[PDB]
Amino acid sequence: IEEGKLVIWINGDKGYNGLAEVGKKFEKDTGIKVTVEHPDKLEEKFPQVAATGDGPDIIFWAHDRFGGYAQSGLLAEITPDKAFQDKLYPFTWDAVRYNGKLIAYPIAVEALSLIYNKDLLPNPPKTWEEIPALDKELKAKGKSALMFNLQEPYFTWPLIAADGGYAFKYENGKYDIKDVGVDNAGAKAGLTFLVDLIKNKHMNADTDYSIAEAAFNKGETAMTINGPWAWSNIDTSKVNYGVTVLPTFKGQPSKPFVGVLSAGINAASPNKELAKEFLENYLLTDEGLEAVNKDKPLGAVALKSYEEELAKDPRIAATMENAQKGEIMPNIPQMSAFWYAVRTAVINAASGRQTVDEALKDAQTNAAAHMRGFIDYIKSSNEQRINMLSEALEEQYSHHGNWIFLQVVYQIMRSFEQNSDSSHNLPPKGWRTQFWVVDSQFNRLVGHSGPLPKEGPRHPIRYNNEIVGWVLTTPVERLTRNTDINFD
Repeated sequence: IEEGKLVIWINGDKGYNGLAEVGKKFEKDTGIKVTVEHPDKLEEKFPQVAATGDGPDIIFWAHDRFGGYAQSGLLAEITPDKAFQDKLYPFTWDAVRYNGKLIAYPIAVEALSLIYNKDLLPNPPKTWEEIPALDKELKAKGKSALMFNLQEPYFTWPLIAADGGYAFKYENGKYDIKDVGVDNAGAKAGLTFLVDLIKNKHMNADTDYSIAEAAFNKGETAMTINGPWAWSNIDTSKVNYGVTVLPTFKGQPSKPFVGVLSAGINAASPNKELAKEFLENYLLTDEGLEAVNKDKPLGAVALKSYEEELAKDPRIAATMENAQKGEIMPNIPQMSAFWYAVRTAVINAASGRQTVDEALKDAQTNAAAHMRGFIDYIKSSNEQRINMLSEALEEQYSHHGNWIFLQVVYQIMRSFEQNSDSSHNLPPKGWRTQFWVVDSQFNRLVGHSGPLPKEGPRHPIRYNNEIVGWVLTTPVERLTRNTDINFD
C-alpha cells in the first residue's frame, strides 16, 4: 500500500461520484492523490486483500451486524478528540466501538419505522397495547389496522425484544454467547402480544412481505412496518402516508435492527493520519455529506450538523429516532441458523401449532445448540491448525537441528501443507487462537509477542532423546481477551 495517497473503497450502489468529489477537494488542497474505487464484492474482498499491496486506505461498508472487521484485526483504532465526538450522536459511536476502542466513523444510519396512512389514520398509535382497539374501529370501514411481514424475525423481533428479549446478554463490553435470552420474560411477553393479535382476529398469521406491502400501497390497511427502501413506492400510489416511531410495548421502545454506513481506516494503511484528516475535515462535514447525498441519498446521517437539516423531512427524522433505541447485533458467523430457530418459533406460536412458552423454549435450546456446534468447529479447526504447525516444526527441526531458521512461520506451514497435499480451511477470520513457539528453556523464538500464557495447550518438539521446544497455543475461550465475545 503506497504512502502519500488515499485509496478509498465504497460500494457501487452508494454515492461513489459524490464521494469522489469530496476526494477532488482534498486533492485540491493537499496535493495528495485520492482515488475512489467501487470494486465488485468489496465486502468479501476487503478481508482477503487488506494486508497486501492492493488494500484500500479507507473502506465504506454498509452493515447490519457489528464487530466483524474489527475482530479480524483489520481496522485501525480511530482517534477523534472529544470535540469531534460531539459533532455526532452518542449511540452511533457505540455502533462503531469494538471492545472499548472506536474502530470506524459512523456516516449514515438506518432502521425500521412505523408507516401509516394519514387519511385512514391521522393519528398513529404511540403504543402497541392500544392497537387492537384501533383495529375494530376500522375493520368497520372495510380496512385493517396494521399489516407487516410476520414471517421474518427482522420484523417481529423489535416487538419481542422491547420488553427484554435479547439474542446474547451483553455485560462488561462483551457478548455472552452461552447466555441466550430468547426465552425470558420479556421474550414471552412480546411474542404473546403478537400471537394474541392473530387469535383475536386482528392480524393474519400468514402475513408476509408481499401481502402487507400490496395492501398498504393499495389503501387496504392503515399501518405497515418497513424501512426507507419502501417509501419511493408509496410515493407512486397516492396514499398520503407518514412515517414515525415504532409503538412502545409495556412502555419500552421497539428495538429494530440498526444498520450503519461506516468508514474505517485499514489497519495496514501507512496513511492513517492522512485518512483521519480526510474523514474528519472533508467528508464528515455538511458540504461533504451533501455531496454524496446528491449522488445517492444517505437517509439519516450521524453528523448532527447535517441531520438537523435533513430531518426537515420527518420520515428521515423517524428513521433516526427508531435507531437510537434499536439493536446493535454482533457479527458472529452462521447467525442465520440462530434466527432460524427464532423464526420457526414465531411461525408456530402464531400457527397455534405450539404455545408461546414452548415454542420459545424450543428456540432457546436450538439456538443454543447451534452455538455449541459452532464453537465445536471453531475449536476443532484451531486444533487442526496447531497440530499441523507442530508436525511442520517437528520436521523442520529434524532437518536443521537447531532453531536458527526461526514471519517465516507461515511459510513453514504453507510449505508443509503443500508437500503433504493437505487441504484444510483456517477458522473464520477473527476466531483464531494465538500461538507462540519457544525453545526448551521457554525462550520466545516466534510469538505474537505478548507475555506467553502461563498454562494452556502446548506441544513438545522432539529431537534426539530430548525435548527442544514447545508450540504454545490457547483454549478457544481465551479469545475473550481480544474480542467482544465471552464463552461463559
